[PDB]
Amino acid sequence: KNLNYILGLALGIASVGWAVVEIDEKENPLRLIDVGVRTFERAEVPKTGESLALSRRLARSARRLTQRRVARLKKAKRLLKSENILLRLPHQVWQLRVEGLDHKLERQEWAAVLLHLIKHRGYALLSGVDNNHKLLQQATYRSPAELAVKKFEVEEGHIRNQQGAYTHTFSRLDLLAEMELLFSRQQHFGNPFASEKLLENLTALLMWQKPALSGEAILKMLGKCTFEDEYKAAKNTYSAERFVWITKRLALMEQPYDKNRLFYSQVMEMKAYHQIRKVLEGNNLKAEWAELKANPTLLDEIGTAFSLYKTDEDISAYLAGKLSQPVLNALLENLSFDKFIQLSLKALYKLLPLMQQDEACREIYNHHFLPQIPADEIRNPVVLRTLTQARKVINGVVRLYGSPARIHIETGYVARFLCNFIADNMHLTGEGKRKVFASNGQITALLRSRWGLAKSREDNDRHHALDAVVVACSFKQEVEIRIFSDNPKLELVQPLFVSRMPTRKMTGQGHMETVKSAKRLNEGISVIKMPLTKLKLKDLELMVNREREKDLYDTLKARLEAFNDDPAKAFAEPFIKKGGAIVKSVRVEQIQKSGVLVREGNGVADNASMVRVDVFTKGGKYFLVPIYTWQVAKGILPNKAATQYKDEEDWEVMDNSATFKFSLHPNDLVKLVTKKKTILGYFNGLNRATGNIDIKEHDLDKSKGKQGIFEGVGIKLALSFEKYQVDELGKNIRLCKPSKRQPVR
Amino acid sequence: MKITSSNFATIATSENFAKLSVLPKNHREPIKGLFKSAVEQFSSARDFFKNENYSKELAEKFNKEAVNEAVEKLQKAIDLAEKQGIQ
DNA sequence: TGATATGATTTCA
DNA sequence: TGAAATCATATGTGTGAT
RNA sequence: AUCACACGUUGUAGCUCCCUUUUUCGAGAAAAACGUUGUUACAAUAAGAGAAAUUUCUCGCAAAGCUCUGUCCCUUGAAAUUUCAAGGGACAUCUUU
Repeated sequence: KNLNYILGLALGIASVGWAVVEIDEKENPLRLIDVGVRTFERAEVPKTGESLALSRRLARSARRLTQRRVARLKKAKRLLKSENILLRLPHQVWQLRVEGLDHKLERQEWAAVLLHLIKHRGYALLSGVDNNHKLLQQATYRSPAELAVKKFEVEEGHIRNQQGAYTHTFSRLDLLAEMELLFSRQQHFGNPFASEKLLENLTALLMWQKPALSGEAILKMLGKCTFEDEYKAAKNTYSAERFVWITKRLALMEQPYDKNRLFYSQVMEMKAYHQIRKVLEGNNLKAEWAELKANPTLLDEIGTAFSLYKTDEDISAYLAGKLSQPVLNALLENLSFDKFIQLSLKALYKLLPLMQQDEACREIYNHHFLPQIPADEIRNPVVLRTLTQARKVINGVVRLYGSPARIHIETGYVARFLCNFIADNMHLTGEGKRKVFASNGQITALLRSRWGLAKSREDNDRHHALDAVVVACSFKQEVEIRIFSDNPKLELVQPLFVSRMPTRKMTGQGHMETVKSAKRLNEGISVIKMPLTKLKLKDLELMVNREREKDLYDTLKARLEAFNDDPAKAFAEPFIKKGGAIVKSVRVEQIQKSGVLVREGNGVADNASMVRVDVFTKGGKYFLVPIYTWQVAKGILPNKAATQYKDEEDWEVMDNSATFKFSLHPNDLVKLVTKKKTILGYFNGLNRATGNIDIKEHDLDKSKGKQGIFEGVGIKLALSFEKYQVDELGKNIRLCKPSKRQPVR
Repeated sequence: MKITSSNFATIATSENFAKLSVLPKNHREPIKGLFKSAVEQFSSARDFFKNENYSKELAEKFNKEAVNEAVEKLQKAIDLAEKQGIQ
């Protein structure tokens, strides 16, 4: 019937266990029904240790910065074309900038220096800024450009910064003064194309910067709250700020004005009110602010006007008679309000006195399956993913066996939140007020060790099932056989199968960030400059100029041998070749037969992540067609398979004589049968060169393959290669059968 | 309807945004993107005064830009939605 | 500070 | 003489406000 | 979460150091191509999509999910082993975005 059981579960950074356990009327656990492990990703960047979303955040910030830089460059080009200046700009714009101070600057030169000013704006970093500003207070250095041509490229020889070294950084105001002085001299030097309107537009372009909006875009729209059905009240009104203040005897009403922010001494900041106070006391308008302090309604209309209108005329018309001319003019110079509270102005009027003296709103105006873990309340990503996989396992177990009786947590602000969520959001079939019971695994695991199963945790994922099986005490041979053995039926319900989370996402990094050259790609090699700081013997033997120019190669050999191959110490001093030139980076060849044509085809970068591989068969053979994220983005379905000793130019192409078997995403179950040995595992990766698949054992046993992965196992002579699939509980293992090659978009 | 500086907040409601969610993917995303962008550029059109790096005359010019361009961004989203079945 | 793509180099049928 | 394992090897970064 | 700055890398171009090749003048250099040190500027800085209309906006390395669309499984039933009805899932190329 509807079996009563204890769920149990064992949270983890990258693995959530579970163990269904039999119980009875007395709630003493019995022989477990079946167990399993749900392994997933670490939910963090494995190298850095930061959050997975942080890389996407930095990449999106870089994309936006590049887009806005090229956008402002296009606006500058539009302005220069409108003034008929742009109509291949000179590259010596620093010397041309210095020449702009004395003697008129020609059309193309002036355009080049103005566009350089637009692209490079300015403002470690601060130390260099202050140093350049202090050195800018001298008669000789009339401008940063003059500081760069007469002082930077004499002692250093390079104007722009290099490998950090922010001593050459300038200021936004310094370059603004450069542009102003250049316009002044050019008008003095009879330059027709130096209009003041151009100066104003270019100064606006140089100084414009998108505000740090942050927040949530949902809150910034004007709702209606459906209660009074008029509109939504502004967040920065007096009533709304009082709303969040009253909720968070009569002596406490004045207290928010008694101090700008509250602390432990007398324990929420009334930010808008104190902001208006500071703006009003900024001028000598103390007399008018005294009356505004008492009135709450006037502050309410000020808040609505500033958080609902943004143009000067709008607030001027909305608050014509409610405020005097000077107080209004001073109000519209430092105030900036946004966002809305969840209630309305009339609703706030009704509810504030009664809250002071949801209940006020009331008096004036599923369970079977655990719901989704709230993503907004939980901020840490790894616990979010762990709770997500935990609830997926919970839903699967409830679906398979019915509603549980009690749910216990072994942990492995987190356990408490999960306990509260399960207690207050899931039906459950317990007895009493102990529906959910988390506990510490240390004492429990010691008591379990008295039963003799300790010192068992290994890198294999089946050990994590013990943390969930221990739910019985918060026998040894039975659980040992059920979990560790791969065939409990022939030894003493089902073997434990680690159900790794299917990573069938079709998006990710298109290519590696290090971009190399594709000019000589048809030889299967790429040429990229690398600094002498990290140039070893092998990269020196891979130098492009080995036989072209011998003298540098031999001296580099001697210098590397002199300092015993340490590249940082060997070339910490400026290397001098024949002719007096300095050497910091040199082109070094690298074997690149596979990659992505990037930078509008100019460069090439290595592939970053395989999203899918299309398994095929052709006359008793087996073929693998790798699909990458950049191919998905480009809408390309490849038909060239992985073949050894040949490059992608000549690969055995799947034709009508080749029958599609299945498409493989990472972490999908596969069965491989060959003469040597058959094995069931998860597809982890395809080697594009050797054509082999690095299928990994489901539990990542260390005795099987390299640290768990059967690397380099081939399929070209496989008797049968089939794709398997499994539920999130490691149950119902079966043979899959795709019918059509689904496109990659 | 016709979006102006004053009535910007009366069309750019959350109700219209939640009513724009039933469009097909190829149309909903370009329209919801022009909707949020118009709100973001408009909701912070006075932030140019919170910083002392911009003069009042200069921050006035950036306020006109952050309003006139955000109204245009909202008009296109509504116009496209009117061309669609959302109207 | 680590998964991931993949290339050279052997070992096997 | 191809197919399969094996072992190596590189992989974007630092600064300052909101 | 958000906005900028400084690099770095790739392509191009200028100057610049050393240089392989083809010749010419006649050891040494003028010319041509390629490699390439340093330096500056420009273009790009994911691969790319969606909707309008020389250009604009949004999305584009993450998480969650079933409101919509899909590839399959699990149950159930109607019609000639097949097409379909309904419900429940795993996922996503689908939604928050």
